[PDB]
Amino acid sequence: AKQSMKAREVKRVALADKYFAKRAELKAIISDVNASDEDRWNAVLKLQTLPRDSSPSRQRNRCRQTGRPHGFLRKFGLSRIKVREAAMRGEIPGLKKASW
Amino acid sequence: ISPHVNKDARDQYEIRTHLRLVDIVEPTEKTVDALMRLDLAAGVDVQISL
Amino acid sequence: PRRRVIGQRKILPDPKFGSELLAKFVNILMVDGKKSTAESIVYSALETLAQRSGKSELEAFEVALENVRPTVEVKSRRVGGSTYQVPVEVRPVRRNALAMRWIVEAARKRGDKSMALRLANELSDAAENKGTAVKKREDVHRMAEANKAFA
Amino acid sequence: GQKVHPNGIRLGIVKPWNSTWFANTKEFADNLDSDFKVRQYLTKELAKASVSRIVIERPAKSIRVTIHTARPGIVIGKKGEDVEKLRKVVADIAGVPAQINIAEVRKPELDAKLVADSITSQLERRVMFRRAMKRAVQNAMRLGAKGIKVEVSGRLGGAEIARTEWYREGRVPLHTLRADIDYNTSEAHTTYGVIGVKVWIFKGEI
RNA sequence: GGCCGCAAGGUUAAAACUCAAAUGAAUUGACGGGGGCCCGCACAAGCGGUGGAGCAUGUGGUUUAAUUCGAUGCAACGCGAAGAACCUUACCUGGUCUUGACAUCCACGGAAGUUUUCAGAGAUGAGAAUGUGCCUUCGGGAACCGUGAGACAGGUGCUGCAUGGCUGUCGUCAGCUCGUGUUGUGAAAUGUUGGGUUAAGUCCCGCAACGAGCGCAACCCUUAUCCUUUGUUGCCAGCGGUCCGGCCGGGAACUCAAAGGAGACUGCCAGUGAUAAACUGGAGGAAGGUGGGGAUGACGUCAAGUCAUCAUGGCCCUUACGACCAGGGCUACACACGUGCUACAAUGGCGCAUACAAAGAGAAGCGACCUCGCGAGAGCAAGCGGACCUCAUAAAGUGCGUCGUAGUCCGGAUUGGAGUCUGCAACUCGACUCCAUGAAGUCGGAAUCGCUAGUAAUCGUGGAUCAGAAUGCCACGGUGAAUACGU
Repeated sequence: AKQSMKAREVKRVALADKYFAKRAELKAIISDVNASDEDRWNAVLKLQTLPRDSSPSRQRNRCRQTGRPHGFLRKFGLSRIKVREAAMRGEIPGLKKASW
Repeated sequence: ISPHVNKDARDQYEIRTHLRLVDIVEPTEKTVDALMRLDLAAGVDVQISL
Repeated sequence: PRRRVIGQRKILPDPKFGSELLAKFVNILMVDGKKSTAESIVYSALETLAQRSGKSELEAFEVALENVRPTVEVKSRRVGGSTYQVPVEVRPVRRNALAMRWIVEAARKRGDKSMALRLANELSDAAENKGTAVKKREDVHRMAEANKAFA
Repeated sequence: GQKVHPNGIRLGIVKPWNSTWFANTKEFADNLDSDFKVRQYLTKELAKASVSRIVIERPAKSIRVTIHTARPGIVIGKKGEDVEKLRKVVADIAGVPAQINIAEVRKPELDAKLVADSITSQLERRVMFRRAMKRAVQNAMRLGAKGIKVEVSGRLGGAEIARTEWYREGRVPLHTLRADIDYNTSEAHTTYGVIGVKVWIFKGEI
């Protein structure tokens, strides 16, 4: 990928770590029943002033060696191509070709 | 296994995990000391419960 | 095939009576791996057919088949650029197979209310020498007779 | 057609792994990334010490790294002054206690990685590729192997049409799973583009 | 032009101009509507589909500000995509920056928590509080935030006809070659052909050949039958307690779990055959002649695919083809094609109520019991990093009623109203629930595809990507056929 995309990813992760607790509090306010019914309106209006990049759902998994946004596996942190390269070189403990 | 189109031509891999369980019925102080003062290989994961 | 010999598969006999012919019939009637339904239909049909003629189910079935078993048929040959019908003899296993197949195909095209009723009607008509099964036998025999010159 | 990787198809039958540790799903990825960075650093730093293999182990909360080399003197240095620096940097990268061991390769002429590295180095200084390949094969068969194969591909000699050539001597049975075959590769960057090298070496059945 | 002939014509016989070749005999291939032998769901014998309808999805074309780029006979078209509402994003319109959003250098001062106005936001301005560590021999500045100048950074921009690495296909076909010797002036040949046999350049016997290599078989995984070890979380024939339930005390026998071993070799019997290699039968045995299923892809062909995973030669732009930001588009619609799902009904639809599996996943996770709602769901809360808890109730099936051949009590497109959940945010453009509406279609022209046994056909179950979004892809079991005379 380009150099700017990984920069975007790092920025997103940082902000999402920074603003975690505030969002949890506001969402507890909005979700909980028997609330004042005006604190609800104020909280809904306030949750949209925090920066957009602070929501965990704006993040996209990428391979840690190249940056590819498609074909990602979670157990290994890499894409299919690099998984196969490492596997044949012998660098993934326990992995081997399977038949049955 | 191809960097572009071809949609057949796949590879299938496997990982296996082996598990064992051992019971000690009447531990003594010397036994617990001996156990806790042991070291084993670097590919074996050991968990001890009282 | 080209260089193969194929053996014969064993077939379990029916549970009510003990005939492999009826088992082959049930097999030829079944669809989509539902053997119990086919067994129900066949047994109901034989029950409703035994009364009409006052004889055992096996005897009625045999009588029905003996009027649809064929003897000669026609194959197609083309070596000189033209298609010729050549008459050949049929062997007993193929006789039985063709008879059952034609019976079932004729039954499926009728217009009664249930499959058991249609099958019983077809079997009775065949015993009486009427219906599409006997018509098919006659047509095949006519076609075989019309081409005796090519034997 | 296409061929299967010899090392990969043989793992678990006659060949050992290069990393031996257990982990769970929340540490697997991070362990792999750390290993990749350690290997990258060491390979860059010891570029002239004839390194062929790095074996990594992770016990307890520590990392221990074994380097296989054919020139231990250059790596160790004057009473360890270089091994110490390596250990410090590796511990900084791994984030835990670190330990380093050195093992010696007796015969460099029967190791696949070093042969390929030598051929690539020669090609970069404008040597004849036929000369390089024939020398490699002759040395291997002289020092006691049971078979060798060498292959070279690219814009050989400055040509405009690419090409591929290979040489062989002895036995190299690739469909036999109990045969002990060593395989590895290397790349050369010339003034006309990339050239690739592959080396197969046979040693006997097990 | 002369000579001859009734004629048709015969005989003697040039030049201008134009090209760099035209030709004989043999050699290795490829091809034949030439011959001979042999194989494969190739035909034949059979069972179920596609081509017609409605919907899902990819492609061509047309349209638009933009509808981002790539794949194109078999061997592109549910293909890169294992999951486009913003992000992803590479495309369009408008607002902005210039040593730069991402690294190395120099020198001028200082670092993170909360909170106020103006912007769609990027981004400008006011404030309040704090003084970190650490040879301070004062030079530490490591750690990390500012501005300033120039070496530089940056490019999903072009060429896969400059390349490395990786992949498709002929083809899981049985072939493809070398050293020494001998033959021919030579290109080359022999070996590798011949008589038998096999799934097989598999094996034997002959022969100017004698030997070796890459392929074929075998060593690797799984499945089916046994005995020896260890028995919790898994198992209950005998024994003995009863609130009936492996519950409780117990037992190590059986299912089962996972480490070591045994077994199948044409090994034994009869016949045929060159006193061979083999072939057709039989005994025992869980299994018989490659027992069934995988992985494993020879020298090479198609300037086959990929500079948009990654790396790289050469070219091109640097206040712009490099940065950042909110809205839109990749989801358009006269039409043409490929791949699928649901049906066109009594071997069936609807209502009651009752047997029998396998393999998997789970801490920003899987969510029992209880209560509330017609329902999707909501509240309060045990257990579980797991042979223990949770996802989790298999369906087709069997038993009893109703419907009686109707565009129907078959089918479930489209559209109106009211809701639930994830997420800052569901207009363009999400999945699901309730009430209502109830379209096409009665088995599909010329063509054309899959399958040889636990196979086709039919019924249910799980996982990867993933906040949410499968009728696709990859895996698991239940019921269970028809036909092979022959080339």
